[PDB]
Amino acid sequence: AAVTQSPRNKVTVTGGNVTLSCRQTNSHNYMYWYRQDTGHGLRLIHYSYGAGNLQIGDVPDGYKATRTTQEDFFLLLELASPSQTSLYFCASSDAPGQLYFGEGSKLTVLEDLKNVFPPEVAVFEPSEAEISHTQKATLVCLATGFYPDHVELSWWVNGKEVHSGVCTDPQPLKEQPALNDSRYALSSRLRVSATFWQNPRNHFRCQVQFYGLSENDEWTQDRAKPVTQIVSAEAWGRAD
Amino acid sequence: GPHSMRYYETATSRRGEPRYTSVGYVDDKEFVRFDSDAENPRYEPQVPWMEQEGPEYWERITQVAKGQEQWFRVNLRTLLGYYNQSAGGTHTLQRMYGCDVGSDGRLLRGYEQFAYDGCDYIALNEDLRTWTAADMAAQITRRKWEQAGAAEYYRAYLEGECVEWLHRYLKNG
Amino acid sequence: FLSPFWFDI
Amino acid sequence: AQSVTQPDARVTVSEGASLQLRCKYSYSATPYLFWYVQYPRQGLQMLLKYYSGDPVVQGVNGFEAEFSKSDSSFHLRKASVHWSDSAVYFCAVSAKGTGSKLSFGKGAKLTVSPNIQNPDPAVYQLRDSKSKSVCLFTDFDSQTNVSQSKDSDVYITDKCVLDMRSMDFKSNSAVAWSNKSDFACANAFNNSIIPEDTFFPSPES
Repeated sequence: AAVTQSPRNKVTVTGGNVTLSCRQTNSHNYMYWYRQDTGHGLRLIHYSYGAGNLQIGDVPDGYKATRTTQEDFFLLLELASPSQTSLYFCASSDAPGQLYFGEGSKLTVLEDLKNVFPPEVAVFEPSEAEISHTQKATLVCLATGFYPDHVELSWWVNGKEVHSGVCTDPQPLKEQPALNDSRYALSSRLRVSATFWQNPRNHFRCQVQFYGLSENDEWTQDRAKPVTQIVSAEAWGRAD
Repeated sequence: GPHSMRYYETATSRRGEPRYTSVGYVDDKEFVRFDSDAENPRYEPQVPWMEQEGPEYWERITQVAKGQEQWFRVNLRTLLGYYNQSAGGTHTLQRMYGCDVGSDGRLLRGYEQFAYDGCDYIALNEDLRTWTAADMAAQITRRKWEQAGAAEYYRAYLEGECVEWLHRYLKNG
Repeated sequence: FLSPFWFDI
Repeated sequence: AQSVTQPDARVTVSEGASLQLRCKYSYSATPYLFWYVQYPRQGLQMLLKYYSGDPVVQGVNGFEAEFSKSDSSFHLRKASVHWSDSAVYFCAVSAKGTGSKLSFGKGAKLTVSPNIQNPDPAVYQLRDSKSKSVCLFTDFDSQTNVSQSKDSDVYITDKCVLDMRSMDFKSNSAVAWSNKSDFACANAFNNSIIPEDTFFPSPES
């Protein structure tokens, strides 16, 4: 099962260097680098029989690979292009057709830095109507105005991430469809029992990880550097 | 009457990429050979009905070989590990597969087996579900292949295609 | 004909 | 040349229903076949393989596939699909000679609609904890579908299914917002086929 990609998330700008790593603790001889984009499914970039071998795949242009050792396979984008923004999967194998996948590395390569903004995050508090009518309180989180669509949203209740009772839009929402590098919005819900929301020693936090510019990208805009960051919104229980 | 088909591959590592070789037989007759040692590495059909074939047939065949070679190179190294052998030396992994069909056209026995450095290494039993492992290294391989489903992979071939081809071949004669 | 061999050793 | 084809990219069925995902393979002897699944935000997992023998292959999670030489078929089947089986399903053959590489289908995105036992359509309003206004359409049934705003300036999300596992409870939800000074909860989802049934809290509307 243990095939592990690093890094899970990555943003860079056209011309940059990107290096996706993949480690496998099986003693598999084959390793593979795939990309995945909607409308193209899984496409093979490069693979390898074993240590010190490389084979070209179906869409190798723009990528190099290195199989230094038995368990480490690297993908290298030496001059990154917007085309390459995508989701990458590593896989090991020890038999025809049987691949064991890693978890994904999501990479955005940005053409124009002027377009990057972090999300604004707001939490909205559960309708009283809902609480009385159904005995349940639904909180809604709203993250808005962020480009590029590279965020990860999570609910924190009392210092621990919670998963039960949470739905987060699978697809984001273009603020302006007509503009083509539009900023995005994205919504999420956490539902809990009325008794729970009503305890006012309950802390609710909506946390959005933004993946954006790096410490050493130059920034020439009269607004804050839309750098990689966390943006949150809080709320506390009420007994009403 | 009865009939047989055999195909042998050998890969020999070098002190200085491995010398790969192959040769096929039906009924104790050669029908093709390959050797990455003659100036051109190309398959040499030895039988009239094979010689008359499209060169995009022999292309795909060749493409497959380049893979198989790369497989041999990797696994040859897998063996030197198993046997604690010096990196500088010369070793030979060999592989044979094929089938015997009887008078009826029904498969009578299938083969899939490797020998390493002259000595038996591993071999698919007549049942086509189990492996016989010469030594401590071989059992490791067997375990991998047991769990990977190797025996099943090759049963499919041996019971089906290996017999179907021998038949067409004998008929093309 | 061909029955290539790819399973690890 | 060895391809495999999956007929439908999108597919939806209801919690409990029985599932058949179609996979046809370009002819080859002898065929080696696979089904992989991809759970949201994850990689691919091998579901099952067919090398030889029993043409009915048992995968894990009560999945199974049927190898039909007759059809050039490798259909994937499950008897009673739960909701957690919503995922993308990939068919794949391992060509011979092209064997180090696995050749995938396009994929099939499977959506298992949860069974809403006691539907209670309602459109409540939620207020910003710091300031701002959002409208929430919730608790509707699987059949009800929410559609986008013909207003542009108003934002509406798709349905999302959330599951409070501690209480064995699932529910749908759409969300809408705008800062048109004009704009109200009642008028929000009106560009949809809402149930006659659905509640509207009187003050909030």
